[PDB]
Amino acid sequence: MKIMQVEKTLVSTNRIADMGHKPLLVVWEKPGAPRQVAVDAIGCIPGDWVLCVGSSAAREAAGSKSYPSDLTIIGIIDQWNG
Amino acid sequence: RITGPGMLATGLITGTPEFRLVCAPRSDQMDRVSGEGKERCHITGDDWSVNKHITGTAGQWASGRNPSMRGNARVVETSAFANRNVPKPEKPGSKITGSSGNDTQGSLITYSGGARG
Amino acid sequence: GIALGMIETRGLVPAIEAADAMTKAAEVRLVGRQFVGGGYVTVLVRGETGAVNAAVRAGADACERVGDGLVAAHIIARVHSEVENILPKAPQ
Amino acid sequence: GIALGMIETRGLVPAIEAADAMTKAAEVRLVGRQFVGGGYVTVLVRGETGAVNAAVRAGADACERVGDGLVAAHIIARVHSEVENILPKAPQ
Amino acid sequence: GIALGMIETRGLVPAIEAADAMTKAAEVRLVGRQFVGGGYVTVLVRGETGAVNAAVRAGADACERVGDGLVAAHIIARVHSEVENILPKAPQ
Amino acid sequence: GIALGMIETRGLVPAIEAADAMTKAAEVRLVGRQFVGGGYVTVLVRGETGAVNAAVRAGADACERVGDGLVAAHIIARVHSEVENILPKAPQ
Amino acid sequence: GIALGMIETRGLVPAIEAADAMTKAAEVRLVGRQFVGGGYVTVLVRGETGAVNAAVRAGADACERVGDGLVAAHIIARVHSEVENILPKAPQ
Amino acid sequence: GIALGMIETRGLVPAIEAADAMTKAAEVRLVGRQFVGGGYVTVLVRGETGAVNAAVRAGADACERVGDGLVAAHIIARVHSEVENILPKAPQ
Amino acid sequence: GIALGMIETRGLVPAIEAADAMTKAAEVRLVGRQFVGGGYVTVLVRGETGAVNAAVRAGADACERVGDGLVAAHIIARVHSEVENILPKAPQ
Amino acid sequence: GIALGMIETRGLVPAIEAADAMTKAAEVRLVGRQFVGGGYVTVLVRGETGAVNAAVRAGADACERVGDGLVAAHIIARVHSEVENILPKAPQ
Repeated sequence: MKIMQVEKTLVSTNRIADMGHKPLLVVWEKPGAPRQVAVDAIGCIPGDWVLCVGSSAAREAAGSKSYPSDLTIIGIIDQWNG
Repeated sequence: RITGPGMLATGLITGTPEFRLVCAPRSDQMDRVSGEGKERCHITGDDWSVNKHITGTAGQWASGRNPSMRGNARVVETSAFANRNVPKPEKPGSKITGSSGNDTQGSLITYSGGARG
Repeated sequence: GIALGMIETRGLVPAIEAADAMTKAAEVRLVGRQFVGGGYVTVLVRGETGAVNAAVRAGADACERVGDGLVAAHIIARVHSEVENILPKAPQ
Repeated sequence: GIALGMIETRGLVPAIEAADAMTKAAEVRLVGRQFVGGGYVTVLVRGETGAVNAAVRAGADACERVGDGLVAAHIIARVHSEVENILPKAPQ
Repeated sequence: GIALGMIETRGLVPAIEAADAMTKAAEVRLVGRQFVGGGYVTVLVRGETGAVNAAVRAGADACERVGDGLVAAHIIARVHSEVENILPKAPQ
Repeated sequence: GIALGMIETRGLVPAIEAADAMTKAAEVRLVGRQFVGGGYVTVLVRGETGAVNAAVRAGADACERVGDGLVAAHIIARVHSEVENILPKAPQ
Repeated sequence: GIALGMIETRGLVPAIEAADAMTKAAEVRLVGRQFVGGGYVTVLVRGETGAVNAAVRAGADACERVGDGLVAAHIIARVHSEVENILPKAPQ
Repeated sequence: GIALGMIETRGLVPAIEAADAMTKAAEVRLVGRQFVGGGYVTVLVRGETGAVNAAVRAGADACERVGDGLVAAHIIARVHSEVENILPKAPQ
Repeated sequence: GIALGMIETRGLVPAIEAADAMTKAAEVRLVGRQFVGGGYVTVLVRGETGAVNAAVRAGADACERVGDGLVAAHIIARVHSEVENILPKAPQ
Repeated sequence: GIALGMIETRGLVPAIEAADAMTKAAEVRLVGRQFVGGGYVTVLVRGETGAVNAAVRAGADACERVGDGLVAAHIIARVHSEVENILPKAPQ
């Protein structure tokens, strides 16, 4: 798992039906770092330090063993200073 | 004997000295006029609908005016939709080996001479 | 005329229909429409006894099949002056 | 009038009918008509004890077949002094 | 246009939908939205008879699968001047 | 006495009856009556714990057969100070 | 953004959950929370169509199992100008 | 903190009790009590995540057998800034 | 009021209950308690006629199952001035 | 304390037993022992509600098999203020 900060929301209107109704966030390890997209399974707001799961673990965390996520937020870190 | 408002709502009024789905399912109904001319939804009040007593604009009043005859012409549609189930010959198979993008499960692709692509 | 006519309905539509039908039927004045809670709406008319009789019956017939329907159609020929305090005068 | 009478109905029309019957029946002052929530209406009358007794009997009989009907007819001969604070003084 | 078209819903979402559909379906002026109590919401439109006829059919069709749905679809072609007092003029 | 005793009823009449009963049964002060929505009404008393206990038990027996009756009788012996801000201080 | 998204719920907690999930999911502005009557709560968002689509889809899934649940989840991409008058501009 | 804990109950008594179990259990501030319509009451707390968590678990166990009981028990760790505008800030 | 309500019991406990119950029930004043011999005990209440009917009905129902219970529940709506001399005036 | 506990016995010995039990059990003051007539003896306790409840339970269980035994065990949490005039303040 990685620790990332939510930067913004991401919207893709044409995305594949398998993503369901899941929200998508732009996350980066740090301001200015490379941007990744994570499924938001929790409900996170911009500026939050969140914990991100990758691989197969991401799929189940995002609702199913067959979900199309390789990156899912799985928790907000109560206190983190980055 | 006496008609007027006194004959209404009998059995509903109290205080008198004597006392003292809207829309019809889509599967079941198909509308004669679609759009704003639909009738599937019950509209109460002063709507434009016509009851039993009413005669005159459509029906025999439109259909009886001009004489017509219907033939029994020979009708067989020739179209892409009609040809959807046209007999087709046996689909070609591919016997090639070697890496060639040889998918057998997708849509049918053909090559020159009818070959499977 | 001091006779009170009253229609109660489940929903506003039957109430508006009732009010329209009543005032069209007879010489009555519309004095209020009240939202009671739970979806009850009451429409109230004033006028002379017969006019209110004709009106309330007209409203009842009119709104019975409308929406969720009629709850009450009631007449009081003369209300006690105490009850004037809980009756609307004009509809605002 | 120390006494208190209350009638509760489903809808306003039975409440009006109850109020009228209560006040015609006996020397009781209507002090409130309350929209409780959910369709409940309460009418409250004050008066001398026997007057309240008679007024709540009448009310109950008057409103019972009107609309959605009667929920409660109740008499409290002398309410505790604390209760007086939650009691309406004049209908609003 | 002085005809009234009215839609009553269980919930606000079906009401907003009825409203949008009605206003898009015909030349009708939306004059009100009313919270009636208990979850009922009524949308009221005005316009000419044909327009209203068309608008209410559109609202009904559109809102019926939305939320808790449709209670009533109704038209009053000619509205009595008295009822106008209980009819919202412009929605607020 | 700082304990809180509460009774909730379906309708105002059981609530008034409960309040009368509670103040009469024990050394409790009435601090509120709240219309909660949907027909629920709540009566709140304050006092020493045992008094509140005697009172709520009496309010419950008294209201259970009045109208639509009782929903809840509850006691809270020490109210956290945060809860005091949502509690009515004296009855309106 | 001029598209509209609306979520209706049975109870207020599912409404907040839906509102939070919408606002988190995309760039929509929450412009209103309406207490409809009867326990219906509606939440309205406004923004660009895609954002709105995403926001509603997310809120619907988020509040469906919260409390008493979801009633409706609706999107109106282009809103008739008449319907703007009945739509809240800022949350109260 | 900015976590939000919410309990929604059928009736006010379970709500006060939930508010009370919640604020005793953990360091949370009660920012609100809300009458939703239809009998639903919501109590709202705020605090750090752990605290809100502990409060919502305590409040939910406490109100479940009180009155008409519990409808929902929900937590949101980090409330979106748009949702803050539909949230009560002081109970009042 | 000058009406006399009287209750007679077998033993003091039912009499005290009778007295409490009568005074709580209606606007009556307790004027006396008399020990009679043999265990008979009499409570007396004065007040307006209706208030005394209400008070004695309550008193009777209250002491009947208490201890040895009720012997007599009687009302006199006007007392002759001669009987006033053998009547206790102020209790104790 | 405002609450009143009373035990009534057939004879003095059960009364003394009840008294001793009541005062041992809880903090209550013995305010009166009364010879009623006919052999009824009444003991009276004052204190806080719970203290009275426990004392009367203890008193009643204790004296039931002593002598001719028990007649009544009765509790009034708050007597009407008039009933105070007929209650003893200290035993004679």
